[PDB]
Amino acid sequence: EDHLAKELEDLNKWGLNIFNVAGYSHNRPLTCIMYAIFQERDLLKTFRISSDTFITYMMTLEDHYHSDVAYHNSLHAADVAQSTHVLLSTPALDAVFTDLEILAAIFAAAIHDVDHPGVSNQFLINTNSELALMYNDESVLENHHLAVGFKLLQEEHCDIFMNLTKKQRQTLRKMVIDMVLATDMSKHMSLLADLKTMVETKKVTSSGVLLLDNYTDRIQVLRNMVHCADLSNPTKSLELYRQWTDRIMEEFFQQGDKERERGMEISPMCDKHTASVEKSQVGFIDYIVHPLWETWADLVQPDAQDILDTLEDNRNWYQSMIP
Ligand SMILES: CCCc1nc(C)c2c(=O)nc(-c3cc(S(=O)(=O)N4CCN(CC)CC4)ccc3OCC)[nH]n12
Ligand SMILES: [Mg+2]
Ligand SMILES: [Zn+2]
Repeated sequence: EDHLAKELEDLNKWGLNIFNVAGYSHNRPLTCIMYAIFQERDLLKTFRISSDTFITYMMTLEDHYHSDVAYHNSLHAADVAQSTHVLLSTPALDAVFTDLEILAAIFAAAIHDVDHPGVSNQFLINTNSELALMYNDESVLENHHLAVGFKLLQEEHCDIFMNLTKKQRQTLRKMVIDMVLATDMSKHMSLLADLKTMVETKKVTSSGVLLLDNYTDRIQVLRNMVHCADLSNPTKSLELYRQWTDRIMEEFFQQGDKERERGMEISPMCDKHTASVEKSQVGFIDYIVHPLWETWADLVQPDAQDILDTLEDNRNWYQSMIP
């Protein structure tokens, strides 16, 4: 409708309000936003992806995100997808990626939490759940999001990559597995370290653009691009960030309550009777989100400064909410 088109004017912008597109699209923010991104970037025409097939697939994907999970639902997938879309347009990475690398990064963004049960890897491992027995305790959820994501391409009327060559499906697949497995938080300190090495030897050509020799370097930036996108919540406007914070904290406290009914040890932050939301956001930003984004800002100097300033204002806001 009208309100939806006005809200979509900010598609290429960090300030887009995905909460508002969710309301104007009959709660189909992922289908909605992915259709917009794919059209704007001409991915449908480029890869001969039928509009019909694409909607069918995105709708089914969207239905695999549980709407009863407070944070990890299709709204979150849509926010990560749209943030990734904005990140691929950083001036510093202009014309560096192939359309296939762009296709892969946004496709990964969309599936990266599909069928999330609302609990963490450590909870699934500690409760001997079926998926942890299946995946041998390694990146249990991430491996599953990928399995579910790719399993839905196995029906002609849903195969969005049908018209790619065999070579492009093989490459796109490698890239997506690699990007989604990189959203596993237990790999954060390893990724951030390799990204700080990427920055130290970073090269920028005469045109103000980064030089990525070959595939190893390009996929490194892409793994990090989607990792930051997945942790982009405290870098948005204080109004969006407070809503995201209330969601994630609802999920975490829900997990602590499950942990409590079983007699398991409750992690100091999922413990609703004690945990200070405010203090845990400030520790989240200081020890994890700011180091990641400060490093991303260095790689893309100066395109991510506005994002760093917002981060430091949101942290400062949250810090002022504790006596
Ligand atoms: C206090 C909530 C902090 C918070 N706010 C936001 C917006 C987010 C967010 O997007 N993602 C993360 C987030 C943070 C961690 S963690 O490293 O901080 N950590 C969680 C707590 N446990 C058990 C005690 C140890 C590991 C793990 C997973 C997370 O979700 C990302 C998929 N946390 N987060
Ligand atoms: Mg995840
Ligand atoms: Zn996520």
